[PDB]
Amino acid sequence: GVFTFQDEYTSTIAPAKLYKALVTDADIIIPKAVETIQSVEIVEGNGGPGTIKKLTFIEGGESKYVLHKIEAIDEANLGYNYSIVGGVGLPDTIEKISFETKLVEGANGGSIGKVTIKIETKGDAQPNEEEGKAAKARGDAFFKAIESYLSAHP
Ligand SMILES: O=C(Nc1ccccc1)Nc1ccccc1
Ligand SMILES: O=C(Nc1ccccc1)Nc1ccccc1
Ligand SMILES: O=C(Nc1ccccc1)Nc1ccccc1
Ligand SMILES: O=C(Nc1ccccc1)Nc1ccccc1
Ligand code: NA
Ligand code: NA
Repeated sequence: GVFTFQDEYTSTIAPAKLYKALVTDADIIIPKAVETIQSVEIVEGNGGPGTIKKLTFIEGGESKYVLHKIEAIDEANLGYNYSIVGGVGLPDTIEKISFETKLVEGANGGSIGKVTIKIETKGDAQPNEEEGKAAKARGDAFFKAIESYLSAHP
């Protein structure tokens, strides 16, 4: 069975610019903007659906990574769907996790990043409350880091 979550992230950057930083130019901007992320490798595909990116980052002294597979990409509508097909975002505890994301206009010309998360867990375990909280904080940090970078580097 499926566990579904909906979260919202806010940025002062305009949706079309954010989208371009986090999708179109992600493999350049993410590592430059986010001090905790060291690299983005494209391992498969051509930036469309099917594309797999490897993001490597630091957390707790540890170098970790995640594999991001692009599920759908609707640039016209500022949409981008992905799943974690490996690394540390797909632990032994999680069978499948995907994200459906949309960037929409927020307050004062900024953005709201709308994220729908679907999770399937291994065994009868529900998604880990603690790790969900940690993941939201990491998400916030990330979007904020992107925002600081793009505020200074338009
Ligand atoms: O790549 C990421 N996001 C994104 C957002 C909008 C459009 C396309 C992609 N996010 C990401 C967030 C945290 C860790 C790793 C990746
Ligand atoms: O924080 C996130 N923001 C975001 C960015 C672009 C488009 C939509 C949302 N996503 C996120 C979700 C889960 C884990 C990590 C990052
Ligand atoms: O575990 C979660 N996210 C994650 C994303 C990328 C890498 C590592 C972890 N999210 C989560 C979302 C809702 C409830 C609980 C957890
Ligand atoms: O880990 C962080 N971002 C990230 C990058 C790729 C995949 C998942 C998350 N940020 C971070 C935030 C606070 C403390 C440590 C790291
Ligand atoms: Na970096
Ligand atoms: Na389960």
